[PDB]
Formats: sequence, structure tokens, C-alpha cells
Amino acid sequence: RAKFDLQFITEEGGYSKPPNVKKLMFSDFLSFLDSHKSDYRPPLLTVP
Amino acid sequence: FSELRNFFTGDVVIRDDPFDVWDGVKATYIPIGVHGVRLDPNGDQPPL
Amino acid sequence: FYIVKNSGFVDRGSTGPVIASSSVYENVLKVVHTIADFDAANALRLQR
Repeated sequence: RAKFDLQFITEEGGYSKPPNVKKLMFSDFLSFLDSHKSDYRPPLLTVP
Repeated sequence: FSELRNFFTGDVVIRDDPFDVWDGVKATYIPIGVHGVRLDPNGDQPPL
Repeated sequence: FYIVKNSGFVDRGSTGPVIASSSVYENVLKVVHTIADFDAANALRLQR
């Protein structure tokens, strides 16, 4: 089960400053599983 | 002289680099897995 | 949720409202492994 954090970005058309998009890496998922290894009921992953 | 040597001849085998020895370890166990709800097997108990 | 090597979605030149995204569309994914539940995902993380 997971929650997804939605975010909207408007592309004006001027390709000067690249937007900063939040990306979630595999590394982060492992870091998650290790902070909850002992939990006695599944934790919630917030996926952006 | 030969015989005197052959008497005082005996071999030994030793490890080139000494073993690296450690201390014991405190065997600590931690919880794992998720637990669900288990309902009583007999159901409601008789009155009084 | 899906785990994947790399992804994104750019639809340049489109006139639609969506032209980019941190994610992709479902039909573009090929599922080659399926992790059943939190437990199992956690279990795999621990088999070193």
C-alpha cells in the first residue's frame, strides 16, 4: 500500500532554468526497508 | 654424524600468518514479520 | 508501486496538457519480478 504525493509543474516554454523534479531512487527504498525491518505492521511509502 | 642428525630430526608445521582471533558475540535477537488479528477459537463464553 | 532502473516521460511537441512527467504510463512497464507484500520485500532485503 502506498501514498503518492502529486505535484504539478507548468512548462512556460522558456528552456532556461531546468525544473527541480523530485525523484525517488532504489537506494531510498532500501533505506526505507531498513528503518522499518522490525515493524509489526506494514509502513506507508510516500512515492512522489 | 649422519645418525646423530637423523635422531635429532623432527618436523613441525606452522601457519605463516597467525590466526586472527575474536571475542564472543552477544547473540541479540530482534523481531521480524508482521502480525495479523487472530480471533479467539471458542467464541463467546457461557454465562454466569 | 513499481521499482525500475530508470524512467520518465517526455512528449515534446504535443499540444496535449501533459508533456512531461517523473513517471510513465502503465502499459510501458514489463513486470519481470513481483514482490508479494511488505514482509517478502523485507525478507529479500535480508538475504545477504
